[PDB]
Amino acid sequence: LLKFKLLDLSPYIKPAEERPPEALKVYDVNGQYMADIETPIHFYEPVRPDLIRRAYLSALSARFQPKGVYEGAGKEHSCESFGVGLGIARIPRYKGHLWPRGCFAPNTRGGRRAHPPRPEKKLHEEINWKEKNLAIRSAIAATAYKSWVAARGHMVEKVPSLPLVVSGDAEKIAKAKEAKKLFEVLGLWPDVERAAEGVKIRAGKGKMRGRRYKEPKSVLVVVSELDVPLIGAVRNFPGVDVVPVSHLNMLVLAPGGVPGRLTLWTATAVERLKGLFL
Amino acid sequence: VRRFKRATKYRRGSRTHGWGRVGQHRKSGGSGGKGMVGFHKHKWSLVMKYGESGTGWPFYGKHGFKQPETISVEWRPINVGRLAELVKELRERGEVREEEGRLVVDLLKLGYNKLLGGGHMDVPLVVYTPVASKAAVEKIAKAGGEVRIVSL
Amino acid sequence: PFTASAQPRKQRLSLYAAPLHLRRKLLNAKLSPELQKKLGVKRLPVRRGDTVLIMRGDFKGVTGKVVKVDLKRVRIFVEGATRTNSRGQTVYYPIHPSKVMIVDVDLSDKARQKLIERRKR
Amino acid sequence: RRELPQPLKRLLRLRLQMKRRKPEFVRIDQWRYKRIEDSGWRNQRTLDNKIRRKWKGWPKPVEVGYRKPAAVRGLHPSGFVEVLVHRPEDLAGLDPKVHAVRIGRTVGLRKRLEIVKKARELGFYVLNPGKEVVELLKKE
Amino acid sequence: MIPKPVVQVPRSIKSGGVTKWKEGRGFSLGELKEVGLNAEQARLLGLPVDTRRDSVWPQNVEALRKWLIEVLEGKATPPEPTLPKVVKVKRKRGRAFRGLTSAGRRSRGLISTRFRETHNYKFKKKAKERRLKKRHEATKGLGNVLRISRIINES
Amino acid sequence: PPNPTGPTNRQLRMLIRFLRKAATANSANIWRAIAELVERPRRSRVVVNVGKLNRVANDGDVVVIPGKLLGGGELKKRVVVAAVSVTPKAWKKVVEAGGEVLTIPELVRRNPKGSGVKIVI
RNA sequence: CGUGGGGUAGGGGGGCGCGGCCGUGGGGCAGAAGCCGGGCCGUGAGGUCCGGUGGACCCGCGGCCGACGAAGAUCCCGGCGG
RNA sequence: CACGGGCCGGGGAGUUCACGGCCGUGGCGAGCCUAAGGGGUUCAACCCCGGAGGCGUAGGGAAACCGACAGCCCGCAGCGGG
RNA sequence: GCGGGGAAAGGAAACAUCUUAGUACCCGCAGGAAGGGAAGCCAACAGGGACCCCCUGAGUAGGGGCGACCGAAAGGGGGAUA
Ligand SMILES: [Mg+2]
Ligand SMILES: [Mg+2]
Ligand SMILES: [Mg+2]
Ligand SMILES: [Mg+2]
Ligand SMILES: [Mg+2]
Ligand SMILES: [Mg+2]
Ligand SMILES: [Mg+2]
Ligand SMILES: [Mg+2]
Ligand SMILES: [Mg+2]
Ligand SMILES: [Mg+2]
Ligand SMILES: [Mg+2]
Ligand SMILES: [Mg+2]
Ligand SMILES: [Mg+2]
Ligand SMILES: [Mg+2]
Ligand SMILES: [Mg+2]
Ligand SMILES: [Mg+2]
Ligand SMILES: [Mg+2]
Ligand SMILES: [Mg+2]
Ligand SMILES: [Mg+2]
Ligand SMILES: [Mg+2]
Ligand SMILES: [Mg+2]
Ligand SMILES: [Mg+2]
Ligand SMILES: [Mg+2]
Ligand SMILES: [Mg+2]
Repeated sequence: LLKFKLLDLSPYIKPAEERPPEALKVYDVNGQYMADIETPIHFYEPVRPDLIRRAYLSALSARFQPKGVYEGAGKEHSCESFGVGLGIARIPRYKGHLWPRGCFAPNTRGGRRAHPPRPEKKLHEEINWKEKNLAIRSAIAATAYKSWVAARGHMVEKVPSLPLVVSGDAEKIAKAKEAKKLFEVLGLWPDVERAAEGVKIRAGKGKMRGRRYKEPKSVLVVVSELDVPLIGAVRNFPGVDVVPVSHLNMLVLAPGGVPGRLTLWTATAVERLKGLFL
Repeated sequence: VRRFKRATKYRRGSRTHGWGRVGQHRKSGGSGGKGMVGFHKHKWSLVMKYGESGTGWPFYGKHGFKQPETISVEWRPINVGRLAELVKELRERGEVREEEGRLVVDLLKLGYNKLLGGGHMDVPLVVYTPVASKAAVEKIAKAGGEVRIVSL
Repeated sequence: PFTASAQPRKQRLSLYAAPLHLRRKLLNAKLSPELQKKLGVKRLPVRRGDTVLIMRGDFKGVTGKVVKVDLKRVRIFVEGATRTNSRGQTVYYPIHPSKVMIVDVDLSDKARQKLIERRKR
Repeated sequence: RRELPQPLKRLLRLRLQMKRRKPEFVRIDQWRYKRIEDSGWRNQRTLDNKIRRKWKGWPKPVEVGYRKPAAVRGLHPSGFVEVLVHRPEDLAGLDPKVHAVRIGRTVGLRKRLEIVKKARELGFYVLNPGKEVVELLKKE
Repeated sequence: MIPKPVVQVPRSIKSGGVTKWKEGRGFSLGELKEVGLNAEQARLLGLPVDTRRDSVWPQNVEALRKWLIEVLEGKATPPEPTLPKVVKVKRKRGRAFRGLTSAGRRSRGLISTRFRETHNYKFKKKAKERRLKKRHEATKGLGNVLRISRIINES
Repeated sequence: PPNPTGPTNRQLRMLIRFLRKAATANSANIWRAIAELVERPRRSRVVVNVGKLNRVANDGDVVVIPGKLLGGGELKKRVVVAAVSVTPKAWKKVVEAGGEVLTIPELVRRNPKGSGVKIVI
């Protein structure tokens, strides 16, 4: 049924890393293995970096705001070309006391910008809904591969397994202090520390515009629903994002347009996933 | 999705930007006028290539009249072969009432208002349609069905 | 009342254009642990007559009385954090209040006690 | 310094000969005008260009005929493969028989001392220890 | 949940017999009469009433009967009555100068034809489209570019 | 024009490599012919409707489609069909007529020489 | 493998640089950018390192976007010559 | 002995939208896509809803009006036989 | 925002009908919005049900040296509802 998804190319092409197992491991809030649950169909999608990049660029581009110059910039002085015969170039010049001073033309100081940004420019790269959801499924499946997650840059040495599923009881944790303990016992804290230490002051004019800090991404926490206490308990950690499962998107699933995000699923979130993005 | 470099990138350092040195990049005179003009004098050779000889018809002139669309039926026909596919799907979901021992479909609730005769009917069918072509009535009747003409 | 905007230009414009009653908030300095248990508050705006310990800079570790506060500059002058000019006069280094710790509080002002009760609560 | 096999040894010597005879590729009249004095090569698309047309007595244009042997292209003159290093941990995975260490220009003196010590212990040829580091280690 | 009236979309000649339903402006007086209400009482219960409509649809009657029972048994809360809740008439200045008297209304075309077909409405509508470059005013001469291109590409 | 680049889909790219390797290993020109049709520009890729199989295939025939099998028309023959991809409606029609739907690598493994296999585009 | 190697207009294919953004990895008061001179690498666009000057920011790699590359326009503005 | 530039620095020219043709890829496929707008959000992002409508599935004719294939041959690839 | 007066340049590769454009501009008069608004309506024998604005119908019908070019309405989906 999914033979066309996981394409077997044996014997002529050597196999890659095996598909994720038919079951997922579930850990309790103390980091102890608890049980197994059936793998949702989403994790069997092939990882498709080309499609994931397209869907990420689409979601990011919907955020950009229109920019432009003032419509009359450099065009409102009283100027005219004074013709030939005066020994000077025939560009427009100030009419009054500043007379010979050049004006209007893009090559003159204080002149108009020839081809400035326009607020009507289409910045949003649109994507079909079906194509966007196929990319989301592809990005979800990448969270189950240590090869993809490590290649994105996460610290995965101490994580017991991937996909990392924790019990639904974790959704009751309300304090950042307790969520910190949960991250440490699941082997996720080293990646949070990578983001905490990796925050830098970025180079260039972005500092002037409120973009002084560039922060790495660490962990995506997926919960069953909105307004569970765990959302507030983890959202203050450096590089951590948290969403309910129905709010999954390409911005959190493939930062940089690159698949494989270190993700902590709750068991209830994995259950709800089976009816979404399909 | 594949991305390609803009042509302006290649044209930096080329003086003419692909417009040549002799016939450079000028204003509307380089197009022989502004807009869709010139087709009877200097672009008449373009009319003769694509249009009717002698009259240049589609480019210039009148032909016939238009029957007013507000008093004309907009037809949405369906072929007999395509209909046979449709009822098969409809039966699987259970949308077909086999009212009289035969499958009964009426085209208007299906969004069509005419029945044409292309294809093959493989089942007996009662079809309620405002209009059916001669071959549609025959092909439906050869399969044990029947066409019933309703009045608009 | 100091902007809520996250834009650095608006944060800085709030700071430089703040009226006098807002500039007082920039005079807050941490109380020493001893004063914190006696008064029950963590911070107070520095006041002339207070005694502060300087924690940063060339005069780090120097304790002295506050002799003058400049709301416009948001700077304070502290006894001991001085030097001499070429003409031999004694001049004061202007110290930012966030770099000192209050070790003795001047409480002769009734109006100041109201601020303490508000923060102790 | 780096020990190369005989096929590459000849190509390295050949590359040195090609370097000595390589023209300095300049635009026409680059020597006359200060405004273009420090310019890179430009292949100007002009009517009367005599460099593009390869007139004898004029400067020579850029062509792929001037490319150096592909097997030694990019090597340091000593024969090594240069690697830019910014911290001591960057020395991992390099082979002193193949690689030479070039320290990043902006690496500060404190970090440069750690890199040079670790690299010299591992046997790497360090291209640019710097004047200050050389004095400090010599003083040591 | 207060029901919404269901009415039939007018069947045009162009449709060829295909019909569909739509949400109506309000319940008809015939439908209200079958549930024992007049226009005033139905409006006091928060129902949209359309005294212009002549048709009576049984599905509308059935929805009204079901919801009225819920309301009269305390299970449903009627919304606010569908009658005016404010009166806001502003003092008028210069009616004659702005063409708002009967003489002005006649010259503007508002006595003989609809507002949408008056010449000043046409002037304002097209001016807005050109200012915003909306719909067909993003391209001048769009029709002729399409016409000539169709001939060339469909020859 | 922007000249043809080949597929960006790595799944398609790996399949094309597979078919070329299978053609070399088994001396089978068919898998080379399939790979060339699969690598066609997207705007001229091969799509085949199940209704076309009625005319071009007999009962029991083994058919390889170097492209997508779409479900249009009706199938009345029992066919073994391999394709790059199959739509759900096409899948249902082929199976319900008693046929079988394979991947191209499945067909190559089953029939390395591609004997009796009919190319349908 | 080629009795392959000139080329204006023009068409086609690949790369360099500049400003920002999304990621990733780093450097910096034991001295960032900039600037003067110099060595090395690349056919080249250019990269990189050294000494001096300077005093706080900047860079590698992958992706994406442009207010993106000047020798010339009796070019514009400023400065300054014979 | 055709015209332009004294010099240096800085600035300085294919842009955006709509519509059409075509190409390179990507999704879905006898179907494809939603528009305005609506609900939620960690609030211009994002998730979900919205199929009105547009294009395609059938053409001919000014219009009334009418309304469609697996039969034979040649034959590239490919497959089979010698 | 409402009423009135009202061009030309340019385009049509000339130009006058035409367009540009009921635009620029001028004169008068309002509000925090204005104007519109409660069927001498639309439809076609089936039915909608005041109005304005948004998406569509649609560059369709239609106007036009039937040239350049100009260009609806009903209907459908919404905001809101008296
Ligand atoms: Mg300006
Ligand atoms: Mg774009
Ligand atoms: Mg900079
Ligand atoms: Mg030309
Ligand atoms: Mg000529
Ligand atoms: Mg010219
Ligand atoms: Mg003629
Ligand atoms: Mg006639
Ligand atoms: Mg010449
Ligand atoms: Mg330096
Ligand atoms: Mg128009
Ligand atoms: Mg050549
Ligand atoms: Mg980059
Ligand atoms: Mg030039
Ligand atoms: Mg000058
Ligand atoms: Mg002089
Ligand atoms: Mg001349
Ligand atoms: Mg001169
Ligand atoms: Mg104009
Ligand atoms: Mg003219
Ligand atoms: Mg004229
Ligand atoms: Mg109002
Ligand atoms: Mg009013
Ligand atoms: Mg008009």
